[PDB]
Amino acid sequence: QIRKPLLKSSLLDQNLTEEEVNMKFVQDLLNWVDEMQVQLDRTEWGSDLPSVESHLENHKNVHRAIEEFESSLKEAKISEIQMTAPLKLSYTDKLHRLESQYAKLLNTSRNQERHLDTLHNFVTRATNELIWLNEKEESEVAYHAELMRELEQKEESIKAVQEIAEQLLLENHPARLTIEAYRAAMQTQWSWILQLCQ
Repeated sequence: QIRKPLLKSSLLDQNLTEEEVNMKFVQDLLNWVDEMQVQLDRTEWGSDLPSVESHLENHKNVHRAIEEFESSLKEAKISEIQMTAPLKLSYTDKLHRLESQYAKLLNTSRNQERHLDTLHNFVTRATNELIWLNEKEESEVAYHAELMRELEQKEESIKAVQEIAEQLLLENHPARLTIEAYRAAMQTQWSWILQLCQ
């Protein structure tokens, strides 16, 4: 799902001058950063646990690639020294644009990484609660006493997932939709389970 930035070496048996390759190089790098920013803008969060895992993992690899991309940024940086008039002015320009563009993703990649993270935690947690709740349908429904005691404990722990969602929403999580979805589903089922025992 992602390409390696091109290796200077790959341009040898092409004949052009040291500087001439530097120019292609910095350009391919610029291109890399562009196409990586689109993919990223395009990013999806997922609306259930499996899909969240999936986007999360997918994004692991995207982020990793963005981080290793630094070696090539450094090569571009140090290449300016090899540059000369006439091509130098053009090169510095591209390098500086690259430096800046690259900073933007990788600042974007990081946010997206932390967002996927919090999302994954939250969805795990609401899922598990919802599982508990759903199988308590059984169970209750099919003591006394120790039951209404159990419910009192789950509240603390439910009451808690709720405070997470509240928080993540207040923070305006990009996956605000799916978070609210889990939050309300959980609170709905809880509310009903309670209403069974009364």
